Amino acid sequence: EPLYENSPEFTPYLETNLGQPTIQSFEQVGTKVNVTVEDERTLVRRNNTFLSLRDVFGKDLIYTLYYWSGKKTAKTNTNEFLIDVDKGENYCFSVQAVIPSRTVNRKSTDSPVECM
Amino acid sequence: TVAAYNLTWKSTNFKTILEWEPKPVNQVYTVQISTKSGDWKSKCFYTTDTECDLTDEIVKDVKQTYLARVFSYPA
Amino acid sequence: IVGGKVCPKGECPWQVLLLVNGAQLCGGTLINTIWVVSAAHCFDKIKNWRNLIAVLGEHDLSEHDGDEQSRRVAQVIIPSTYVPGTTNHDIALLRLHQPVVLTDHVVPLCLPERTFSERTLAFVRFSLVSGWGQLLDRGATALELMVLNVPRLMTQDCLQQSRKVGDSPNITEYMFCAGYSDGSKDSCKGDSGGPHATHYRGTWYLTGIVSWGQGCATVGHFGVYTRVSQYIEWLQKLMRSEPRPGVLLRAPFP
Amino acid sequence: ANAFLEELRPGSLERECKEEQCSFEEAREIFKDAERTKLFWISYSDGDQCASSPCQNGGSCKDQLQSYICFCLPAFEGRNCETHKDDQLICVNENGGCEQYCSDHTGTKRSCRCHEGYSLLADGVSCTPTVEYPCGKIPILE
Ligand SMILES: C=Cc1ccc(-c2ccc(C(=O)NCC(C)C)cc2C(=O)O)c(CNc2ccc(C(=N)N)cn2)c1
Ligand SMILES: OC[C@H]1OC[C@@H](O)[C@@H](O)[C@H]1O
Ligand SMILES: [Ca+2]
Ligand SMILES: [Ca+2]
Ligand SMILES: [Ca+2]
Ligand SMILES: [Ca+2]
Ligand SMILES: [Ca+2]
Ligand SMILES: [Ca+2]
Ligand SMILES: [Ca+2]
Ligand SMILES: [Ca+2]
Ligand SMILES: [Ca+2]
Repeated sequence: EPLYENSPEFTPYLETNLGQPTIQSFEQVGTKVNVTVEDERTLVRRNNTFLSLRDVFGKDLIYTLYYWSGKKTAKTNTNEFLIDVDKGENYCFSVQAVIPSRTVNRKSTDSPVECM
Repeated sequence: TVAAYNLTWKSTNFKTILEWEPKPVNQVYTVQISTKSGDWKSKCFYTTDTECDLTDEIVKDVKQTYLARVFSYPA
Repeated sequence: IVGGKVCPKGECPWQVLLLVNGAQLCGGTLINTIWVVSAAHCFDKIKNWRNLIAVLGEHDLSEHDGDEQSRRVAQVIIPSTYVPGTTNHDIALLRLHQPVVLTDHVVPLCLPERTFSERTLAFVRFSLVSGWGQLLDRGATALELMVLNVPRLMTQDCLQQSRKVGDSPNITEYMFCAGYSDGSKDSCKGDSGGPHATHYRGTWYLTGIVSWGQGCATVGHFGVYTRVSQYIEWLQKLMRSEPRPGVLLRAPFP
Repeated sequence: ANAFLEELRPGSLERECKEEQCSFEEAREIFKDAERTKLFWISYSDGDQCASSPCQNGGSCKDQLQSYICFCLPAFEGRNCETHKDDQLICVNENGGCEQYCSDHTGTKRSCRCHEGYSLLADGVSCTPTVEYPCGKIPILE
């Protein structure tokens, strides 16, 4: 038998890093603003088609929103946020993918920033 | 020949790549991956690269736990 | 066999039971109508070479049914490199004086080509080992054929996972480990010479021979099997050899 | 970017950074907060590793921090989708799809064979019994 070396064990669902998300859009509906996170596709395929991170984690995944004199955070079980905003003010946004149950690598890098 | 060392898992959104050292000098590599009770599957056959995409094997069941092994072959 | 299950009648059709002067000697594996592969160490204390019997289609030693077939063993071939009292080259090729009749309860296990066995069968995780051996390290032997599923390990892992022991035999290239180190399942004394059969895409093949091990199912240890892949060429040539005067034949290896 | 007479223009992240390219001070210089600035600067100044279109054979690139991810078409794999799955029909790869024996042949397609007692089917990879009791099969279960 040839010389070889074993790798550490690897459990995808628990260790794979969460990718950088991107804010798909944001609009005002009166005094509130909606922030939509783009579906983050993965390498997992479900019969000719890449599944989104939510398709894979479902409830195991949440998205956090940073908006703004500190910061204001918001969290969602979907890919959308509906926040309260002061009229006449322009806010900026940044989202982060999160899997709360994880102790390490529980969060992805922040998405690019977008402002009204 | 020398055994590969520093095997590291590089994975983001399930695109999973195993990396290792060192640069191959008069030797090639072949990777095998398996689940605790499953058979060993070979990948990146006699490659001279120091990494191996194992994405197509882990996405078969992301909740399973896999173990990989890096063989060193002379020539 | 320790921690296994009874092999349903007819489901271990290639299993052979060897007898010397009527008493249980070892297990064996039928590979065609006239040849049986077993372990060399099984014949270390044999004195009556003409009283060797191979029984095919056996299941329950406490009773006889019309499926059992017995054949006198005409020749016992072992590698000249094998040293009695030791563990290396623990293999034996047996020639039956008359072929057995293949039936629903008597079927040979396929002897594979060397390459196919080294690059394909060697990586199939589980394989089955069987016999009428001891049910517990020091216990009694089994009356009904026992079979067990065991996972194979590359030698490096076997060594790193086994509890260091004083003057334990070396695990050569002519051997390989399989089993569990948690003291729950393993082949055992009396199972020696029996098959380690690997299932692959609809066909079973002979990959190992029950050979030795630290006690039976001992924590920190794995069962050790003769690596059949290393003797494919040796076995084929000899099966084409002409019979000789004496029973025992110490044939050169390679 | 600033060129006298576009200075008069009041601060603008759009202008500014999206627009033209800006410096950390310039984001400074709009966000005020340290914190908030870095947050923005984290991605903004990381670069688009996908600009070099690294994903081959019709693959799709997705930027990440200091890296990227390639989404390959079904017939490819590898960090950059360079590996053609169709060029992997060798015996070491799952026995070359052979049911029993496999033989590699450089310059030509690998070939499959069978143990005595069996014969290769027209599909070039399957083996079927040629006798009543072939080796390696269990009658009471067949
Ligand atoms: C390879 C040398 C060798 C020589 C003699 C014996 C030997 C010594 C004594 C007895 C004995 O006390 N007979 C009593 C009763 C069973 C009739 C039987 C055997 C034998 O050949 O099996 C063994 C033992 N073989 C194995 C095989 C597998 C394992 C394992 N844990 N996987 C452990 N021991 C090995
Ligand atoms: O942009 C980053 C990429 O650039 C081109 C690719 O071939 C590879 O070098 C990767 O590093
Ligand atoms: Ca009987
Ligand atoms: Ca400016
Ligand atoms: Ca300036
Ligand atoms: Ca200008
Ligand atoms: Ca300006
Ligand atoms: Ca604009
Ligand atoms: Ca502009
Ligand atoms: Ca200034
Ligand atoms: Ca980037």
